[PDB]
Amino acid sequence: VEIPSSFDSRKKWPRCKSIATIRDQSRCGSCWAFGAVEAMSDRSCIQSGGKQNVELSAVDLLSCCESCGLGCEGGILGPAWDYWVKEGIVTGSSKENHAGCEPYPFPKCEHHTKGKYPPCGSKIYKTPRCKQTCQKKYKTPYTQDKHRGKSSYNVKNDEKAIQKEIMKYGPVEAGFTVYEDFLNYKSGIYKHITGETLGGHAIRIIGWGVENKAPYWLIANSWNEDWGENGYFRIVRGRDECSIESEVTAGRIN
Ligand SMILES: *[C@H](CS(=O)(=O)c1ccccc1)[C@H](CCc1ccccc1)NC(=O)[C@H](Cc1ccccc1)NC(=O)N1CCN(C)CC1
Repeated sequence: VEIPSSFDSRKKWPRCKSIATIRDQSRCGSCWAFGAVEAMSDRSCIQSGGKQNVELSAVDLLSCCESCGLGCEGGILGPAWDYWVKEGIVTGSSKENHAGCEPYPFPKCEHHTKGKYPPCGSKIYKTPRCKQTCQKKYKTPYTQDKHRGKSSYNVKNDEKAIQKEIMKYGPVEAGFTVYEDFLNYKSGIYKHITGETLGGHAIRIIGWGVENKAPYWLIANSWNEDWGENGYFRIVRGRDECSIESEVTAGRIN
């Protein structure tokens, strides 16, 4: 009937391989776009009963959405999802996977931690141009590869509402405020104690649990599988921690 004390989208739809996928946005501020295309890829898979097994292109949205902000310099969550509805997004994997219509052009790197990939550093790339043509060897026309949703919406700033929204329809995108101490997160349930504000980050909430009495959101970051708890992090649920319950945005394919 109700909300379980714990839930994990990977556990309900494990056929949907995108749910368990951790991406890397590279030396680019495209978080806004990733949490969008990630939740959408999850939700297309979930909502069509499995028939929509696709990986949507972060670069299609990052570069072609004209009302979504500043590209590699930062974006708006609501319009991103609106772009998905009116205009749609083509397929595109990552750089080192080379798949789909418009795959990501930037290589994987380490975000505030030592790993396998070369360190990201602090340079930011210019927002790619809007292509409108697929990569040479993917033959489906750009305009035909567009996958659209039927609706976009903000979810209410409401713990229980966010929970039902995830369970019934899939992961949601959400923004939160980054304070300096987040850049030192390694594991555990994150809460802002110390540090100045640096900006906002958009991520994908996949579930929630409770670790000995302590409630949390399970969140997929997009700084590759090396950062945090194998890509994922956890943050205090229930108290609008860093406004994590304020900027929740999603939509549906039908
Ligand atoms: C992503 C956050 S990030 O992954 O932590 C990141 C990546 C790279 C560098 C720094 C941080 C982007 C970062 C934006 C940015 C780029 C370059 C220098 C500094 C910052 N953040 C966003 O895209 C956020 C998304 C967001 C919106 C609302 C609430 C919470 C998160 N949006 C954003 O920064 N802007 C500013 C530009 N604009 C027109 C509105 C959206």
